[PDB]
Amino acid sequence: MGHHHHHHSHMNSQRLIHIKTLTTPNENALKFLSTDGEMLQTRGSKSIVIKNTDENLINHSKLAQQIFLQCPGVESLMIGDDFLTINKDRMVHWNSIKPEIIDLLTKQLAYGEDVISKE
Repeated sequence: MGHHHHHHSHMNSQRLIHIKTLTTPNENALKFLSTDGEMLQTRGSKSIVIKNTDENLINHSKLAQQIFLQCPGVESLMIGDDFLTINKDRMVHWNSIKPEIIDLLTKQLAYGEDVISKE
């Protein structure tokens, strides 16, 4: 008996985290996957769909609050392990949505290693 296992966070000299975004066969959904240093949600969790109507889920994720605030066209999110699937209305284009969300993802991964204080 003696739980002594521990893990420490990253104190780096790299103030930017490269964020990947892959195109899907879907028309209003786009996949943003973290590939550089940090990731959104720890592996072994579920893909949580955060809706603009389901405010309790938004309140859990400061990132979600920033996405719905700065990108008003976003209908819902899906928080995967490594990725985040942004769903928007077809009137609003990714020209405005993507660069803002790349920035917000880099900020979030600089504050905390997990996107959401786990449910």
